[PDB]
Amino acid sequence: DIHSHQQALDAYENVLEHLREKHIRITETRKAIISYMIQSTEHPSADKIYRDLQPNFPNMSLATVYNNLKVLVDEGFVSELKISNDLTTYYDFMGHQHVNVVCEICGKIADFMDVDVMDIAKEAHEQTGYKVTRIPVIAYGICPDCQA
Amino acid sequence: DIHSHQQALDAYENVLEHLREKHIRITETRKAIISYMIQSTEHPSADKIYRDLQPNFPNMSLATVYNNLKVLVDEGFVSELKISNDLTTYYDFMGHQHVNVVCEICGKIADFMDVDVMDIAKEAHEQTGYKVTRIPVIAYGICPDCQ
Ligand code: NI
Ligand code: NI
Ligand SMILES: [Zn+2]
Ligand SMILES: [Zn+2]
Repeated sequence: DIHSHQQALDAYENVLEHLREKHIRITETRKAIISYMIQSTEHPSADKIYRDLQPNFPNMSLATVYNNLKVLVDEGFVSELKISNDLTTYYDFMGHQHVNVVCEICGKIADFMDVDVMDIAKEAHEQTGYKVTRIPVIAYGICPDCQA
Repeated sequence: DIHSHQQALDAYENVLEHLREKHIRITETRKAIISYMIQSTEHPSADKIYRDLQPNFPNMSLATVYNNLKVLVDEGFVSELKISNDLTTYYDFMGHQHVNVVCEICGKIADFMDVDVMDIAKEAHEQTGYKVTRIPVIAYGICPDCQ
């Protein structure tokens, strides 16, 4: 659903804002899972997430990973999927972000909600083998007032 | 479909590269039509393109617009569409582009084929009303050799 935070926000800061708005608890474990999911090449299984994060989180169980994933799914920031003939569920961080457009004439700035930059990081990794670290984006255009 | 021209190219630059590789002529009018199609915010008819471009092209007829659109359709950069209760053809630009990824450690550059930046432009227009002119995109990451 289309909305604004009156500023650009990356996927990570976006989720945290949305959760705070909904008065949802945000632990360090939850932040770590969110950050891992965002930065992830693949669509990791819960076990993958767990195995990669456990060493830095002593009180973490697999149950903790699944429980957090359920909340992120229910709040619409990750999606669950299965592939054919495979019993494991795979998780995909698909949370949106907010990016700026600048008027090339009057320099006025507006923001918009984006879900496509994620698919670019994936297309890049698939074709090139790079582990994608960041894809910083800003759009340029002509604001409605300058179109008139 | 996935391929490289060994350089980043935007949607416009990409179409010209593709046409060149097939030794297809590229006139000023063909360039103007490619650009128009890329920057259109609604699916234009041939007459819309014609009426908008003709003042800069005394050479141009409606035929020239249709002929150029046909070439662009045949080369995979535009598609035709029909709507209910209208006999007129409308056109959609569907060409991809090529963007770089830069390795943060060693600086090696590779490129990949992209179709999503155009969707970003569309979302920006729909939500904000701005006419999008450009979205410079460069990806950064860790190249296979460095990892
Ligand atoms: Ni948001
Ligand atoms: Ni190409
Ligand atoms: Zn302006
Ligand atoms: Zn490298």
